[PDB]
Amino acid sequence: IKTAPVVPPTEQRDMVQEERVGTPVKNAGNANPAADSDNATEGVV
Amino acid sequence: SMLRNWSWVNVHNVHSVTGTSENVVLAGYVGLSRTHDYIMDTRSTPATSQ
Repeated sequence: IKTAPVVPPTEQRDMVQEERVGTPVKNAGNANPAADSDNATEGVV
Repeated sequence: SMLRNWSWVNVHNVHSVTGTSENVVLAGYVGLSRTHDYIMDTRSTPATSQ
């Protein structure tokens, strides 16, 4: 048995951190966001 | 006085009392557990009455 001094549970707080490597684009779920333009065969106002 | 103590014998007739050899490499006493327990006053003296 080894009794060791630890940090009291009430003087620390677990905080969830979300780590990201880059900011997702506007049309993140779209494989081809350029197909709204390539399929505008009548024009756009 | 050394020939009289059978220093002339064939060293292959001298047998260990167990008949075996041995290569011991055991993890041993370091003393970190006992010094830790002394500072915490948990088990200051580890020597028992026996």
